[PDB]
Amino acid sequence: LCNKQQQQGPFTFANYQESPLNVSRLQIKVTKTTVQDRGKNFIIGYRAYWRSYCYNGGSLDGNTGCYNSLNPKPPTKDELKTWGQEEVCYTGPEVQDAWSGDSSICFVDWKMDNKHRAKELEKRSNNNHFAHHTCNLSWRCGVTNTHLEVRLVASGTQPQAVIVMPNGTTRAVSMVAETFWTDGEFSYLYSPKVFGTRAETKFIPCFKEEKFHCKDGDNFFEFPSSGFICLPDACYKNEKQKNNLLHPGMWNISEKLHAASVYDVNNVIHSLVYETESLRLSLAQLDHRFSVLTKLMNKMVSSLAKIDDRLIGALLEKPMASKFISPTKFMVSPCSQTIDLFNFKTLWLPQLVAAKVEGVVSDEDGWTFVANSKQALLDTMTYTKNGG
Amino acid sequence: LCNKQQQQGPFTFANYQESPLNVSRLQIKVTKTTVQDRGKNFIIGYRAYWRSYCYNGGSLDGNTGCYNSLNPKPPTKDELKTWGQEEVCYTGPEVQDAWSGDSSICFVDWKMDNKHRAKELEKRSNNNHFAHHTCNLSWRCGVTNTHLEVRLVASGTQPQAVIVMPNGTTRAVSMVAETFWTDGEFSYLYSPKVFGTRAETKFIPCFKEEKFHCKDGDNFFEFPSSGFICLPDACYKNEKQKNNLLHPGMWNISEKLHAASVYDVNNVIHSLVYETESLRLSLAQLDHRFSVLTKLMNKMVSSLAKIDDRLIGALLEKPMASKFISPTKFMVSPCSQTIDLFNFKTLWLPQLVAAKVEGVVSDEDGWTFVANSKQALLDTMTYTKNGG
Amino acid sequence: LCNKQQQQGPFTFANYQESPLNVSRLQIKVTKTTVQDRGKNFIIGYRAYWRSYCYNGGSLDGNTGCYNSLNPKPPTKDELKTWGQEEVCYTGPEVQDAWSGDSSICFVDWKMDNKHRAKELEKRSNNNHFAHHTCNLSWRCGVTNTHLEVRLVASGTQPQAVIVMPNGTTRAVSMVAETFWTDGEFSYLYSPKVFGTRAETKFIPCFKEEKFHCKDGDNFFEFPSSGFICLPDACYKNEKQKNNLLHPGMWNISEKLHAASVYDVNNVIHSLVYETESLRLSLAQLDHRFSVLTKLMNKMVSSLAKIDDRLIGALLEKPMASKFISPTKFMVSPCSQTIDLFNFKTLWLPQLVAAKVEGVVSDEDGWTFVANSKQALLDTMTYTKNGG
Repeated sequence: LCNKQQQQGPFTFANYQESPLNVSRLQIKVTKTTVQDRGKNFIIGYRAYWRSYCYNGGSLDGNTGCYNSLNPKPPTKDELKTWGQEEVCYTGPEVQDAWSGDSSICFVDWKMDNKHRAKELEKRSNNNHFAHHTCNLSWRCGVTNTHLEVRLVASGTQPQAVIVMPNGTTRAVSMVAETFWTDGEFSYLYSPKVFGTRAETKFIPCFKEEKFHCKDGDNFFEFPSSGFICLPDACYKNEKQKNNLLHPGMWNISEKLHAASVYDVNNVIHSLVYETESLRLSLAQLDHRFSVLTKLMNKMVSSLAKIDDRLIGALLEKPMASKFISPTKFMVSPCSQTIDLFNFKTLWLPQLVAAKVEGVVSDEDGWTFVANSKQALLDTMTYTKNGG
Repeated sequence: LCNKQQQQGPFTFANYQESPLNVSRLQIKVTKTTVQDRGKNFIIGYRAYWRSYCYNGGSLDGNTGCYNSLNPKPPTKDELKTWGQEEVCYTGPEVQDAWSGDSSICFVDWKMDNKHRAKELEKRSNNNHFAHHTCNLSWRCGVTNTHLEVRLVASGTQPQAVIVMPNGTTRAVSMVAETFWTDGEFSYLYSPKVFGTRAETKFIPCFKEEKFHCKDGDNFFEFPSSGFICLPDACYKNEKQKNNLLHPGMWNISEKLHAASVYDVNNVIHSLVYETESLRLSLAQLDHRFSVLTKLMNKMVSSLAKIDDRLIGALLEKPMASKFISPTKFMVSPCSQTIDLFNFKTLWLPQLVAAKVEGVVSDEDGWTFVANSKQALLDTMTYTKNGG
Repeated sequence: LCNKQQQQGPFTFANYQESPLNVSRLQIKVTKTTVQDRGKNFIIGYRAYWRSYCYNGGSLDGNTGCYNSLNPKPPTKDELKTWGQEEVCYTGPEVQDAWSGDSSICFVDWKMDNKHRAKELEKRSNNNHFAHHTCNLSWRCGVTNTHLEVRLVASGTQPQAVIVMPNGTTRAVSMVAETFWTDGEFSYLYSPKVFGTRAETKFIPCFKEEKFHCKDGDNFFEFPSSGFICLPDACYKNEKQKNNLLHPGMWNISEKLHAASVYDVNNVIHSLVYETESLRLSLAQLDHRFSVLTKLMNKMVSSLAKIDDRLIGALLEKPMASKFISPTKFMVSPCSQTIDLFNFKTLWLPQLVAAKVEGVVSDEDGWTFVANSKQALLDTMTYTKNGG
């Protein structure tokens, strides 16, 4: 029994209100500029020669001694083309202990006609012919055919195609015909199928937070304030500021030259562990909420089924009628348009995601080849051999 | 009052249906092959000598000059074993300005008996003894005892234990006795406790998406079509295709030689930010759903408690009876088997995860030692000293 | 009709119970020690000279030959300060083919007065003056002003400010005045605004799992057992063990020198894919649960609205009364304190997170400068030029 006489309140039911949230999903319409060229479009070829022109006219003669020089002769454009096309380089003659008669061959304009797939020079000298000159001439050459990845910069507006050097220096790509240049021993030639830039109109997904966090394939980036940003491989310019001349957001060039430490990655692992625990808390709070609902719903059905003996059977989708022997225990015996009370929609699910990992510029085959060639030169110029 | 006369419909309640999803959890039974050898099992030892055999018989004599050579003498297997066991290397004699009488010591078969922990040669030459020979002989040697990590390849079926060189070249491990080899100045000896391969039968967890995304400890990988894949440290072969001879999925060798750029990692950070916002949306949609349910349940209880004054007391687990002074306000006064209406099961929770980070091959101590030794040689062969 | 006669049970409703979970959120009060110094506070400057003192007194004279040496003369503290302040280095004289009269200039105590922004030496020698000495003297020098990042170690208790060398060697920072040192050609001077260490009292968030997974800004780390750990940039010491002298948790020094491979990063990608699928399962299980609730609630309302024709109108917040023409179809006609049945609280949401990525020590500008300077020396000492 209870005490209907006197009451307390009046009361109301407290509703639960979700916390507002400013993250949305956007399909941002951008112009995405690309400089993609696939295949082997880059040819690097070096060639130099060691010269040792000596004269032995006795210790009294002021001209007694050697004249040595590492002279670089990088191949011409046409030379580099046929080199790569044949994957062999052409050089002059290997001269060893050519004295007075044959000593003049140190200066001939040799008209390179000696073919090699790979050829490393030898640092040999000789001055053991009295009152006579002695000439030694060693040659080095190599060629490679690789795939060069061209990046994008701004220097203002209107992004520009650019080759990045391992040291950080940029070399703009010729947009007319076959950018070719020369540096010391080496000559570089780049020849893509089509010149200039390419761009498409496309919608990239984003999460609006003031802050835009976007993805485009394997590229993941923060979209800036004024809707214009350049990544290494691509530039994204949001129309609505299509007709506006803006300096885009610029990626850092050191981010592609300088590698990441193991600690930096472990730092990313610990940040992921933190968000994985974070999410486990939220999932636990939601699982507790379902527990509370299941307990409230068991109590509620236990009350309504007392009036509607056809209820529990409907909840179990079995024909049966309910008979309570206790306020908590019961017994079971045998037997157009719609209305949406919930307005629930398909649950958004985080889609799978895998970032792009391309490495550092120095590890590229083209720059690897140059670095090894220069390392081979340092290895062979360690000491002089006697061409006697 | 209302207008019972005329109606509209008939209506039905719209149920909410979850979107079907093809991700499941699998416990895939695989044969996992391992080549793990723990401890210091690798010994690298270099030894070479600088020789400068000169003769000064005046500028008229054709034999006047030096004969110099950097000759490599890598230690034998037994030499390398005792070197590492004592962490000291043995070399020949340090010869300085030994002329005509003692000049013959440039060729003796020195029978290395000079012990050093570390010894770097000196590039000294001398030809200032007339009508006489002069001999200079400098020696270099070093030894290291490290732990070598052996990887796995295919070359077909039946994965094979392999040592990877920094340049990308593979050297198969001898599965009989103590793989040993020699390259220039250096000799390498590897000696594990047990030979061949090891494998166990074990169940790796996976998420079936056509696509299998699996984890095995700190290893995380995509399981291929035909259930056979080789990682650097291990190979996983699914039985059911245990008795089938297949080429496994092969990891790329450049992925372990070439480091990742800082940009690649920031790219991973932005991809994680995207999925973190993604998940925050889904969590927000679920929190809104609970709000809707709490509002629908407050309305429902407000209706049932009008009939069952014992309800609200049961929902609050307090003995009390309800008395409504308004369709929304009320007053409160004092006072075997089971049936599962929900069929809810324990909520799956994403378990913690931390990837393995091992670094690049060049950073290994063994290859670091070789690289520094070769760098020390380039530093000392810069110019000649006068052993006068 | 049904069969009230005989029953079965008695039954009870099965409640759903959440699985207990030991993850919590902690606001751990720590003392965080910092050594942060912003701006250009580091000056590296090298200087050496090539000397070639030769005498040509004929092949009979025992003194005939050259005396060559690469001698390092690193600048003093005051020299380095004015060098960096002017970004130019001072050296001695460039001497070329100075013979007997002027040959004595190879030893003068030159009192460096030749200014250069950048100056690389030349390896030229000459011995073609009979009965006379010949002197050649080439100079090299460079200076840089960079920002040095100082790390933290333990060596026991009481963390210490430390500069890390690319080879792994540590150099403690002088906490009195302007740590300066010298190594071969190079001299290093570091001059921060304030000396010693800095620390603040602050609360870092953590997830308690035995295991503590914490975050502090862009730093993410596992908090150890005894509440004391040192990262490269900072040390965190939990009070409650403020007055206790403990060895902190020490980061590995190789983690900041050795880069991460592309494979290590792809491994992190696959681990993220695994947890992204993992979370998609849990989100799917929760979405199925809401489906079940929506079906149970549609059945329940369909039963209660039979008694309370004002219910469905309240659930739709529209004034209307319900009239059922079928146990599933109906027709619609026109028309202080609170009580919390749920005790639901604001849903915790995983906040955004971006790790810090700083790179490797070798890629620092200061050590990059030293490495390039030493590489330039190896490039110019390749062969001798004739200063005739």
